[PDB]
Amino acid sequence: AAQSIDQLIKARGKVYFGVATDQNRLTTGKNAAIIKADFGMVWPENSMQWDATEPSQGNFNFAGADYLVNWAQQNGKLIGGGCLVWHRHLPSWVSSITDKNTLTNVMKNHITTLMTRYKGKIRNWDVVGEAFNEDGSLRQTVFLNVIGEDYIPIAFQTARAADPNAKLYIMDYNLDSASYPKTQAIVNRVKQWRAAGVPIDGIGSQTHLSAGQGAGVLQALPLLASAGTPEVSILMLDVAGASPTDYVNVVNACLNVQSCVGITVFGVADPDSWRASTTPLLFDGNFNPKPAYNAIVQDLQQ
Ligand SMILES: O=[N+]([O-])c1ccc2nn[nH]c2c1
Repeated sequence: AAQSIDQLIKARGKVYFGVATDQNRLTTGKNAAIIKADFGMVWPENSMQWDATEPSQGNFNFAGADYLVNWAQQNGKLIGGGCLVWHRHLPSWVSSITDKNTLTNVMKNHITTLMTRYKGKIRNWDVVGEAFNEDGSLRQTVFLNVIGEDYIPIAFQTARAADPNAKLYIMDYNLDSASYPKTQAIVNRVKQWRAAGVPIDGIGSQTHLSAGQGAGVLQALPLLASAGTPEVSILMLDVAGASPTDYVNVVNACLNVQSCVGITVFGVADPDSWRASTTPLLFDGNFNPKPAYNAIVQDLQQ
């Protein structure tokens, strides 16, 4: 039987090798079996996003998120949650809010309700996602436009109050190159926020790579770590082509960075990827471990 990359990465001092999933993955294919055997943390693919959890103001949908949380607890898995404040999965009703006080309270209520429901059960909460433009300026989302840049500090202070046990993360993508301005920009702003006591515990890099981009993460992840958060993480990892070299490079970036607590892949098997044509995950369409998985196993040998 294949070795567990979660157990192997733990044996090297890390916290987890995780995977995104949800109810209908756990009831189909071989996902439940693979997650039970080989992964140590689960994230909700969709079921904790805003459009899934608060489809109208103050009215929440927790059946799907509850299923995942329960399954994780039944199978001794750590749980990540998110994203609490993210423009991409925002219902239209949030986008129409124009009053600063209203959106602030709406955003706080969304954060507090989700985090309170799972209080003490969630290791990591991704509180703010994709807040940056590619040039490193702040993305002009409804939260920035209506609340202003204080929405990020407010989001994290609210999260800390709701569940002090959780590690609070900001996440973004295209943080994979140390020379890309987005990567330095998130570092700059997180240093500034943490100097102001904002409880940003982690930076999570949503790592969607093209073939050959794994090597650059060996420099970009330490740069993210230079922001001084207690933790950084690789999130939503997938790699077009799934070359062993790309994946092992990302893993060794994690191993190289003392503050990097672990890695989360963006699904179990290729056909369930949002870019399945690029066969970018660690298991194929027959749920067989791919060369990249075996290479991670060998790279993590002690
Ligand atoms: O690391 N992930 O795969 C993952 C999936 C969904 C999320 N929502 N917020 N953060 C997330 C991370």
